[PDB]
Amino acid sequence: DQLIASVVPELLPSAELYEDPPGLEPLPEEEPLIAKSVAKRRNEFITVRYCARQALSVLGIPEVPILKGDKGQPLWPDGIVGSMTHTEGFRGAVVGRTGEVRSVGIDAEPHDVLPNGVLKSIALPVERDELDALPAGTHWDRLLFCAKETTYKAWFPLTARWLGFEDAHITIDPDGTFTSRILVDGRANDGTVLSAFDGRWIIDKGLILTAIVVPKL
Ligand SMILES: CN(C)CCNCc1[nH]c(=S)nc(O)c1Cc1ccc(Cl)cc1
Ligand SMILES: [Mn+2]
Ligand SMILES: [Mn+2]
Repeated sequence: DQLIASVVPELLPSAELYEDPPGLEPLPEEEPLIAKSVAKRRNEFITVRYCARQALSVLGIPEVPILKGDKGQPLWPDGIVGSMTHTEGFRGAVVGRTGEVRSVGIDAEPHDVLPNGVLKSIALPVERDELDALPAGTHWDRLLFCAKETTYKAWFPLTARWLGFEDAHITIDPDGTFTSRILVDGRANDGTVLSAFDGRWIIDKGLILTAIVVPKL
């Protein structure tokens, strides 16, 4: 039933909530990150971290703040990788151990057409042709944008570098999989080279969820 659980391996616990339940709070160390934020932002931040802490508890990790790094990236405990996402109708998190996976990224979007002008900004010309050839009945433009955001989220923890929308070519398969081919230097922080990712996608509850797990070497 859960969207994230449907697109990541069993080894990576996940948790998701479709509403902001009443009474949640950030941990004291997290409060400065949203002290001057509007209610919508405070709620997505608090609810997604409740989900992340639930998934971390399944790995045996007790309650811990999840702060943000210089490029907005969540800062996980030592030996943990993870990803978080929030959109209207969805808050979710997924975590894993570094001995079991290299990286994970997820992104949730509403299953709707992209806003005017966004596809032109994010898609390579060949991607635009590819999407037009896919079967009718799915918002392929929104799925491409979702998959590209998941691509940067899986990439950043391994490279500490920017990955623009024009820096990767995503190919969507109607069967619930996609591939991301990196078009820039793929040197990773540990000296390895990243060239391509394998992704999974699902559409349910009016939402698109994309996920990439970069597997153990
Ligand atoms: C602000 N929220 C909505 C998140 C969206 N932005 C994040 C973002 N988007 C794209 S397209 N590519 C990326 O690599 C990054 C992360 C990043 C930022 C800056 C640097 Cl320098 C390095 C990595
Ligand atoms: Mn969000
Ligand atoms: Mn998104």
